[PDB]
Amino acid sequence: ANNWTDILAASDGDEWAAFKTIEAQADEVRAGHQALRRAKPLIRLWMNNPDGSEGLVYVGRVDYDDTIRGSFPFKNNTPSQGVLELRDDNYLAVWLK
Amino acid sequence: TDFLKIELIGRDGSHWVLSGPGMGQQGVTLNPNLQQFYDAPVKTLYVPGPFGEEYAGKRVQRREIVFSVQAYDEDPDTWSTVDSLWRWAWDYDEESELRVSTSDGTRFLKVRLMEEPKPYYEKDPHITADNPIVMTVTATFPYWQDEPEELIWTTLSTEDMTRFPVRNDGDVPVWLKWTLTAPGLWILPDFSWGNDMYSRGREDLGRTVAMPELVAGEHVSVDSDPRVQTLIAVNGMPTQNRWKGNDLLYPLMPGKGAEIPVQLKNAPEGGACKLTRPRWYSRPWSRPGV
Amino acid sequence: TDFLKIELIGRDGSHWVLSGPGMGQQGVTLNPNLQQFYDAPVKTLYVPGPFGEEYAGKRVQRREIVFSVQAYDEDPDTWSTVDSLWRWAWDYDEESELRVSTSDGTRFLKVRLMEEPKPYYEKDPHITADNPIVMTVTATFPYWQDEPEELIWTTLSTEDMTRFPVRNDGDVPVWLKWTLTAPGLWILPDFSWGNDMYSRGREDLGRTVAMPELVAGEHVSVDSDPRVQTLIAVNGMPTQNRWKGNDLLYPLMPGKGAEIPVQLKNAPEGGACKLTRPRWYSRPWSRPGV
Amino acid sequence: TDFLKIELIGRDGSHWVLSGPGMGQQGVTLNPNLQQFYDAPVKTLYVPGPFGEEYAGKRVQRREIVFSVQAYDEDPDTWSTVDSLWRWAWDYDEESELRVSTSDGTRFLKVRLMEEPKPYYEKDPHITADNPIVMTVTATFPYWQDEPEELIWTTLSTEDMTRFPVRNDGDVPVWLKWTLTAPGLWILPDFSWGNDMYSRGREDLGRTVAMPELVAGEHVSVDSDPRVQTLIAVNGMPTQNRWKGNDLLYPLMPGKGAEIPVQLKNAPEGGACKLTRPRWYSRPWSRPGV
Amino acid sequence: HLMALHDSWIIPGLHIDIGQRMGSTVNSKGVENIVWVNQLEEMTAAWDNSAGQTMPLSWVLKAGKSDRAMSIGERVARLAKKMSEALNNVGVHIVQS
Amino acid sequence: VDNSNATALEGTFFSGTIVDGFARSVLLYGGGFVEDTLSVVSDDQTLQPDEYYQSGWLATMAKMPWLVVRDNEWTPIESSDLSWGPAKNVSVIVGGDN
Amino acid sequence: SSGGGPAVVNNYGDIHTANYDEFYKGQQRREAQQQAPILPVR
Amino acid sequence: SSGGGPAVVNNYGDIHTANYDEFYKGQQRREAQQQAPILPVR
Amino acid sequence: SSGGGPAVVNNYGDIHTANYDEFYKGQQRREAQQQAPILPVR
Amino acid sequence: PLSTVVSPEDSAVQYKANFVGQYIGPMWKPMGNGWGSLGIHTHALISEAPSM
Amino acid sequence: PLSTVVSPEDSAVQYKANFVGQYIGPMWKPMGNGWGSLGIHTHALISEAPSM
Repeated sequence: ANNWTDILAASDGDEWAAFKTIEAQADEVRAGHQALRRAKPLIRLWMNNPDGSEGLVYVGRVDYDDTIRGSFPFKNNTPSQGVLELRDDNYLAVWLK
Repeated sequence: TDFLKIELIGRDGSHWVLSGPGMGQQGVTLNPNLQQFYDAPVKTLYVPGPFGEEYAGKRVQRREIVFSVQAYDEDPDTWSTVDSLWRWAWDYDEESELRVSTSDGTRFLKVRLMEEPKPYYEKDPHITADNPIVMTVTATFPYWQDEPEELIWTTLSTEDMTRFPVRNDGDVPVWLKWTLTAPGLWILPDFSWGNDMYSRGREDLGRTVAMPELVAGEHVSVDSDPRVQTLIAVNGMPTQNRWKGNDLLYPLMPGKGAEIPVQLKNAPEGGACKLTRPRWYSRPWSRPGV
Repeated sequence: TDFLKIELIGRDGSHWVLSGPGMGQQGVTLNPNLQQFYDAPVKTLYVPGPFGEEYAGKRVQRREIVFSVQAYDEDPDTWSTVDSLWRWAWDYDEESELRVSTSDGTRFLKVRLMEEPKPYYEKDPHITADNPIVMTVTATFPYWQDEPEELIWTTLSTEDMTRFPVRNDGDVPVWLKWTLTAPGLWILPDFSWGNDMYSRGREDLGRTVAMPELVAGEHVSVDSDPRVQTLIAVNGMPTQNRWKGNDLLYPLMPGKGAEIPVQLKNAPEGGACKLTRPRWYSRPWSRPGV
Repeated sequence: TDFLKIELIGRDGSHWVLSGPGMGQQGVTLNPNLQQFYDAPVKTLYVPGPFGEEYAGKRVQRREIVFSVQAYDEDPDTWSTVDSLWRWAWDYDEESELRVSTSDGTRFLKVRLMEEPKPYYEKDPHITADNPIVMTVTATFPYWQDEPEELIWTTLSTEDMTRFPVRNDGDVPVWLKWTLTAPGLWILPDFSWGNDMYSRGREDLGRTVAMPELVAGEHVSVDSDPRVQTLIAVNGMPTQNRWKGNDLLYPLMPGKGAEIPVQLKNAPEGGACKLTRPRWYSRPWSRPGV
Repeated sequence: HLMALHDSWIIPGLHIDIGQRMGSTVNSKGVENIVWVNQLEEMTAAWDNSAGQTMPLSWVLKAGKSDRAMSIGERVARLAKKMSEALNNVGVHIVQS
Repeated sequence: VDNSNATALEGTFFSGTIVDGFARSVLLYGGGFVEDTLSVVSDDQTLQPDEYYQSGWLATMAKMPWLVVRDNEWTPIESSDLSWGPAKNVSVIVGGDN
Repeated sequence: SSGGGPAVVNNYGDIHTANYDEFYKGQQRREAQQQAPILPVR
Repeated sequence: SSGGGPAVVNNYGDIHTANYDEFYKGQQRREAQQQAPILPVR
Repeated sequence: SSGGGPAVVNNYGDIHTANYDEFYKGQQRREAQQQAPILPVR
Repeated sequence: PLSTVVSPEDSAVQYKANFVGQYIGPMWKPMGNGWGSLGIHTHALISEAPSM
Repeated sequence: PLSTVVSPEDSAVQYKANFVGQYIGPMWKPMGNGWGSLGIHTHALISEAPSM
């Protein structure tokens, strides 16, 4: 809770400096939001345990750049189909084949 | 000529004078025939109508500027250094500034590499040490702009009011920004300026909107432009979530200005307000419009 | 010119000097007007926005270099020998090296025949014994490369730690490769270097990833590049299967570097770690940038 | 020139010297600018990848050779005879041979009329008796061929083994052909030669496959090329039908050669084997490859 | 209402989730002021890395639902599912003879 | 007609490889005969059909499948769609009124 | 240079090289994604 | 003038500028007009 | 001559003259052939 | 080139197997009995390494 | 166009040095005695880190 008086004192009584401080804070919050929005997805394939026990076992990860195309819908109370296209030289594509 | 000066300030802070007084001192000059450089591209929309087509609106398009530079030096090694520096001045992810200075002032356009540059002639460039680089840059924000007008009003009273003089001297509407300290409840103007985009031109002539009551430490930035979220608090609190669907809807129309009123209430400390009015233009130079 | 030297090492290891000092000694010279040879082709993505279109990212494209060579000799028989050797220096399935040497060092591109070459003039080539071949080669990896830097750290202790000095002098990010001996528990750095591609640029500044415990004989190659699987055991064991939804996500961003820490534990006979760092550039020559 | 000879042998067996020593003796010469004649057209495949497009493979394409000939004679009646003979030397359904002879030997390409020829000038051809015919021919098999290398091994023993020296001196893989007498159980080599097309290059280094036990009179031809069914019996019996879904998988890759072993068992009479190695090349002339 | 969030500050899943009410406007004369408030029903994240057409990861929202504006294929599929379920129910409620 | 020959005593080919040919399997029925698995014939000694020793024969006998269509860089065919999907539901309920 | 040639043909959109079969298959795939999970198993 | 240029391209029909998206949407709209009234309300 | 003109436009495929109506009708006819015999008579 | 480079076929090879990890690995192709006919036995009753 | 030019809000900064390398480095500017007046002493007699 940095009050206006506290910010002005930190800026040594310069209103323009204090407002530039506040603007920099707002800009960093906006930049964090933009990075969160533009973050790449994490696509991971898991399998059942070969011995027949519980717990999914990590197969691997598909890179977003290594995908060809993808489409994942979230629907309200309705099943949806996700589609992922890979090159056949991809290691997870080879594993699936 | 001495009536126009063109500079590039690269992503790395380098300064190049491509045209005007002192052009080519850094080794790079500007070749003729630069396109989509002066007027902001706009496409107009038309619906079918009884007499042909009816006007439906306008949309401003991003700038796709194709221009050539000429990098030169007496010796090929220094030419190579100059060419490398020019290449380092540009990027795809981050934008570099392109400043045009005339008797109307200095206006800048932020441009980034749209695609890979096309350098050199058909032979190797060390033969000549004087080679052209074709650059296809793009301006996502297509308006030439100047430094915005900033005003500050601080107070110690619990309840107070002020008037900010505002005036759009450009040819395109601009979107205002506010910086509001906390705690306090602010009433901010959203005057229509007679604009009829929502069919509320003179209905919203004196529209004022109440920001949500800011708690201690929740200094907010209120940006009316559509590129960015309106309310952002510096402490990360979701101020807009408490702002029940309200928004700033109107930009400052060209040729319009007034003393817009700002009200502060319920501020035990007494807060501060800052208003930022952008100076957007559709042309690198233009006489002021009244 | 003596400021630039272009060489080719064929699929069969033949060495040709196409331009620069010693060009044409093997009979083949380089004709002017070669395209997509200098700058890496990059296309930038744009998505609709309030003021036109907003920048959405960049995608680097594979190089499609169309150039021409001239095979010459005084007698048609030796010309035919030279032309046959030049054709043998190329292939579709396997790639050949194209080196450029300047005052900035030597950088090479791996290229392959995109389509069939277009040789000779309209008449039979034995008349002139001096004929051009139009080559359309492609670089699947579009970045010019220098020899990658390799660092070796061998330890006899059960638990040990080292600091690998790493630095990206190029203009593009690079992906590190690790060769780890077994047995032992390895912890490798996955520093973000400020890269915010997963919205964790500051959270992952000092990020370290622990590989699964390796049994005897399970030496691993840990390649961070998206083209290759991260973990490969030399004996075919599914090492990635015991690694619990974890990966190396971050390349070495340009202009960044430090002493990245590599830790080894639970190693009864010590262990060896090799770090391979590629040196990737978007141009055949460029002055160092920082 | 005397370094290059071009011949046509028509569907009717007529012999024409288009170029080289003795060209035009039959009245028809070859005009310049003949296309898709030297290098076999190949298209390369690419799949999207993190760094652009990754190599996905190559496919050879059929040749579309468009070339002009000039039919000439002093008197129009004899010119008409020459033109009629040239037209009779071609067909759509059946192919005619096109032989190129150089210091590297004689290599032939089988071409057929892709479409109707375009004869004569704008005026009637009897004015000049010297007219050009534009021929658009096609090569379904795009490689240039030499006469195949054939070896024979005969044995009177019930069980025996032999080794055939084989070596691909060309630049394209060739598919072996076998002719095996009956009765007898043959085991034929299908060596990979390090070809990783099935990801078994090192596993199939010494691969051998057993033909089904042949009954009396069932001499077989085993052609590994994909245009043809592998096993064909002389007496019309379904040998490949008996052979349980096996196949010959690998061609003799360029630059590879060995003494491939052939095994014969359960042959009371003693049998014979013939190996035919084709000699395919991608250019009409080329120095031998090693 | 169908929206495509190209570079909007809205973060699907974070700012708004499936089933959660949101308002939307359309720049059409007579309904500029009106806000249509619907609970979010669909949001699809799609991308394409192909060289020909390259679409970065983008979100498309569908707020509210309508059987009328549903496509004919989707209507036929939903009707077929309901008909099959009802047929199973009737067949299992059949009284034997 | 029975062209697959899957339920026959000698079985048929349910899988194979391009380097070893086809593999002979026979159906083995579990408890209640509802479920059938595949058990491979390790020592396959099925005789060839008499039709395979007759001149002019081309057909495929059910007991001895022979035709493998191979796709590679020099394939004579054009493959368009090879799609595999796993089984879905472990258990089935069938009933109503008895 | 760009304005008035293939660089504006790209702005025109699918006037030159553009195939019908691939577009139809893509539309069919999108419809199949939309409708497949809601189709019954019977 | 007209014969042998864009004026005969117009006679050719949808060889130059013509997109697939609105054509597919119009076909879907026509089919929806045909089939929507007869589809049951269930 | 052929390489670089209409003869390579033919290799490009459906870039020049080709109309969408016949393609849509042909696809509809293929689907009708596939699905008509199995549609019930009710 | 033949003098300069060494061919894969002109290369002596040596192979190892220990079965200490109780896994056959992909280098042992079963013969006659097909897949699943090979196994690793621990022999923990005696103080001996696993066998194949 | 600017109402006022204010000094940028420079944040807290950090620096470190250990003198493990060979020479001094450009991060240290010699003074008084001019360039080349600085050096690194190993102090291996006491088995200690090098000093400036």
